[PDB]
Amino acid sequence: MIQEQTMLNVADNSGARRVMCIKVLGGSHRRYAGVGDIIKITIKEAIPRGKVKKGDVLKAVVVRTKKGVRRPDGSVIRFDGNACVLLNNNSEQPIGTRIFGPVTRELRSEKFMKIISLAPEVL
Amino acid sequence: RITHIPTGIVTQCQNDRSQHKNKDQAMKQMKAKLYELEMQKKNAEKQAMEDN
Amino acid sequence: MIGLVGKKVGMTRIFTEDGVSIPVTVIEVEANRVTQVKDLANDGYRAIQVTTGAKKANRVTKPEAGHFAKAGVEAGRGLWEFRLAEGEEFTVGQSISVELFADVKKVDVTGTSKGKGFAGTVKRWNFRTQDATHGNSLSHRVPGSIGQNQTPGKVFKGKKMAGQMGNERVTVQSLDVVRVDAERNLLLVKGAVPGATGSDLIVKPAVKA
Amino acid sequence: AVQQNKPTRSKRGMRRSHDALTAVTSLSVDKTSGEKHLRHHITADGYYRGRKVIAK
Amino acid sequence: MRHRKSGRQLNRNSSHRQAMFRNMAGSLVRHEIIKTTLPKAKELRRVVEPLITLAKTDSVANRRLAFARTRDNEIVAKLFNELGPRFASRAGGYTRILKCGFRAGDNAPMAYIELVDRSEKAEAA
Amino acid sequence: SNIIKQLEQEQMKQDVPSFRPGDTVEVKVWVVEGSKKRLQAFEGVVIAIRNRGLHSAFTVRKISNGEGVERVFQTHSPVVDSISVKRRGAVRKAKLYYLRERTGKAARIKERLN
RNA sequence: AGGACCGAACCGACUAAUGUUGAAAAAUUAGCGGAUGACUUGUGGCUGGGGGUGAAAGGCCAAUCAAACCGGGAGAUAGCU
RNA sequence: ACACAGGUGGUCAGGUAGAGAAUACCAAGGCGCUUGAGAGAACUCGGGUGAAGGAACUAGGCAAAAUGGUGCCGUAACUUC
RNA sequence: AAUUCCUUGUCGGGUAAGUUCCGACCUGCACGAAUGGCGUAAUGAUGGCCAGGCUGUCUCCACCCGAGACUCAGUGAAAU
RNA sequence: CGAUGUCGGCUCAUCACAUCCUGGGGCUGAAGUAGGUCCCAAGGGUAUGGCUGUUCGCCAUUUAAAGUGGUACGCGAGCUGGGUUUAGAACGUCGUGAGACAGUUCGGUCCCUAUCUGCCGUGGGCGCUGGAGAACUGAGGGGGGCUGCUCCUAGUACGAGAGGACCGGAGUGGACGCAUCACUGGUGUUCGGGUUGUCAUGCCAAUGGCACUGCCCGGUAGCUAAAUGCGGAAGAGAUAAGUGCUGAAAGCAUCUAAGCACGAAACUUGCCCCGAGAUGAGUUCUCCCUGACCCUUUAAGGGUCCUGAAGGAACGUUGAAGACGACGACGUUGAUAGGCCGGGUGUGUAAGCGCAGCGAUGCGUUGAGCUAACCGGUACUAAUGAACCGUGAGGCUUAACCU
Repeated sequence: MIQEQTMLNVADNSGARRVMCIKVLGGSHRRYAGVGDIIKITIKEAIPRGKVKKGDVLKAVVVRTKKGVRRPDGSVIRFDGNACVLLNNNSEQPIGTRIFGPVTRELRSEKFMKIISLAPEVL
Repeated sequence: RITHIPTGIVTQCQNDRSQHKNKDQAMKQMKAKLYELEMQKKNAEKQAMEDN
Repeated sequence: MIGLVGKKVGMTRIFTEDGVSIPVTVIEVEANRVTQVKDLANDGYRAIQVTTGAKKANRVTKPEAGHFAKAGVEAGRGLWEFRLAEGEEFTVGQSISVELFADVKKVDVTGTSKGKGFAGTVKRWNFRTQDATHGNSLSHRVPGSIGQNQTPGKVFKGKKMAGQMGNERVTVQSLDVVRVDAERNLLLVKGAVPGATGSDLIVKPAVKA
Repeated sequence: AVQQNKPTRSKRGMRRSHDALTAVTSLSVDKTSGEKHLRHHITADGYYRGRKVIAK
Repeated sequence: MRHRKSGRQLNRNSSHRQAMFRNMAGSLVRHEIIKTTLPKAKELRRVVEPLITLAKTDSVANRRLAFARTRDNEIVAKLFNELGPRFASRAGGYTRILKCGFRAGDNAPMAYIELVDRSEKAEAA
Repeated sequence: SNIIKQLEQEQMKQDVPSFRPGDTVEVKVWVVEGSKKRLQAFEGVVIAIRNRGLHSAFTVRKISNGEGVERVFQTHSPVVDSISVKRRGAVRKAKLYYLRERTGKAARIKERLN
């Protein structure tokens, strides 16, 4: 349950380090992103050189949450920190070419098939 | 608050108590400020043509 | 179509083989003895009237007793009409059981919601609270304005206000049947139906899709 | 908040229609002592349904 | 709402409640019969009858466990050496509640709460 | 009721090991890697066991690619294939939620050894 | 050493909530400022109304102050109600 | 004006912890505050806890939360040193 | 600018977005030298702005503990 | 003028239509996609932040859309008090000065226990024509009515290409509502454990009190949302703008005069809820009462005796019912509550004794001990015989059958 003003860590290698959510996309009045949901973000910390600079606005996709995902049998996966992969604003492909940390099957789609390649672990 | 829809230039007045004074005052400043972007097209299409 | 009168035993779940957990209410539908039948001639509309369970002979009254004797049947914990489609026909004394939902895919369960008592506008109507601080003065959960002044100078009928909540007839529509079980007198519907454990439940087939 | 007219003595009575007490309908008599009492209560002289349950 | 909730608050707080029923239990085990308000008596059942049941088995752990819920050694003595024996056969239901009438001072419903076995030579002596 | 008590224990697995909190545990899990159906292991520490007959569950913390993951399992699901205790822990508590703050040398548990 | 620092008593009164026919005609609870000094406090004394006193707010002068209170001129006067 | 949660100068100073006349628990000694009894709705008052998020609240982080001790290490601009 | 009407002046900084803040410019409506000018370490229950921490302030409320509320007994006001 | 308290914000709304989205159409300087404009349409829907006291506005990022108005520019006996509008002080400026400025700047008490109307809920009385107990019908009233994206249809129609559909079907979202507690969680001062200070139980050991539940850690039942089920519909009727068919008046023409067909989230229904005080008080089933006597002003008249039904109320044990009433269960021919037994859950290996260690402590007995509201049993305790209210065949007129 990422919402406006939530700060997330960055799973990819893109340059960014912390980012802040600033909309949850795909609806009027929409409160939360969970896993596999697109959000508009801004970059706060960013490492000295790298694809993206502090203050850049772009999309991301949420890939890990503390609240957790739920699986059809009742099972929950929680993680220990909120996290996201930075995306282009228009194509909505990844910027990063590597991915740190585990991710989930909730991504497994047409759209984010590039990520679930690059992940170390899918749970 | 008058506004020109072609350009984007706006105006105000609110010194007065009467709305009708404020309107015809702010009409004056709106005349002047559209005369002023005849000078900044005129002067920047001299020094376009006069630079080359 | 008719349906049946059962009893919210409680909830549990059914793991499928492919993985999924289905949450189910369990409904005991021990069999519904018909007492009376109604007919366009005498009553002016077509309907049955059924009973279920057991009362104890002493705790029945004489005007009840005679009604049940007329039909043939042992007394039950109440009575319940159902209307009838074109062509459907039941004689008296004719124990309908949960085999009636054999072919059926969805149902429309109906009984009494739990009893919240006197409920305020936040709980009852989802009124959003006011500020907890920044100066608020004895007005944290109260409902704010209720009108205008003077036109119209009165509060409009059906204004949402505080007062009794729950303990009221309630339907839920289009619940998937998961299992029917003739031998144990059960019926397992997906999800959650009104009322407390022990409460009585009118289960019908879905009027909609 | 306060009244704009005196309420009548009519309305004052109408309000108090419901103020009246129901009398105790009838009294159990004990089988032993023959004393009268409240149902489900001991008697003035310590009996209840036969047996003396108080030393008084 | 109090759907399915035991206990009576009795217009006190939890530490006051706790200690009242400690005293009131003790008073009943000493005298075998007390006068008290109806609702207090009804909640004194759920404290006394568990001590009597505890003292059907003597041990040391039980004595100490009783002394943690009474804080009176005269009481645990009398529980273990006079009421464990008396109610050895009896399976629960050691206390009777009889209703008197109404306390003059404040018109409260009163009620005696005696023990069930009462041969009558253990309030004075 | 005895009606529900009987619908539950026609589903309960017979064959679940005893394990208690602190035990390191490998838990194998059917995943649909495609339309194929693989097992996937999940080793870590059992921090919490709910016991409720059929509804019984247990939480398992591991550190996976420099990142803490809990995963609650519903014991009697068919998704859980098997449960298998590597190492037996010796802890006083019923719930090791204090492991969430700790990492590394702090979050070591003593072995039970008996 | 100190119109030094932290901080009880003691002096004060910045914020909030309560109270607003009050527990109280100015308080209570939780925090707050000073706390060896241009500090604080007891007992007694002096200054009196266009007068007093005022690190000055027209502040204070017995719950009253851009002129106290009590009595008198006095049934002031009232083109107003 | 009240058998009023206010005001009122001086004196005495036990134990365990503690720097302490702070604070906690107690002794000597003194009290249970002159309406009670049930219930366990809304709402108000005074408290406790809170998934994910963390000032997005708001005129304003108001209020709440947090910080808090002793000893040792270590400590920037600026400076009237 | 505790001073600037026009004015949210223009430029730079800070924010995803800054009528406030900070640095400048000077076109000072209507600063200015003991009704003092410009500076200033320390001090401030002083005004404005930013950041970390922390949080039911909020997303969006939920549950719990006490005091009233409600019922019974006794006493028994008020504005109008 | 012997007072109608002001901008904005919060809470709660409600109507209009001059429609912002969704729905139906006509023209297009409409190939397609996408637009322009007009007509019909008020069912539902109709952002979050930065700056400012702001309304307004500008900017950022969304959305199907961020509509325009009315309601004392809706709403302070509902909240706030930033702005304005008292007393303090200061700057600029005007004035010789007291002072002043629709100039700016720091600070600055927001009372009311609801009588009547109204609204939300919940009862008592009477009535409905002998009395009682159930189940209904449905006059009327209320709730609900939102929409995105992806896939197929199809890279088909259209187009030189770029690009790229209608119509129809399938799946998965957002927002809103109803239910529920099986799951994930929250709470859980009534369950267990740890631990600081101190006081006590003669002392050791073990317990208890007080310190915000002293501080903490877990947590049963209940309640609950962030949790997970369900919902908006299809269809039918009569229409709007509009499109037509036959067709005269007017030898033709013409959607119209007679006649006929289509036609939208609007209308009436369909779905959910209330509902016979619907005084027009409806229907169906069952149950109960089958006695004398006397008087007056002789009638739906008054009284004495015997009789007291069905059922009701009251009392008690109580409830996933509850402010109180009410509603539901049970009252010995009894599981209504309490206890008790067994299980379950929670905590996490009690006390005691023994062993090891100089000691704190550790091990063994031991997954021990304790365990609330839970599940299943059990008459051990309390739900007393009775008394109380309620009667005795039910008016007249007329018809239709049956004697």
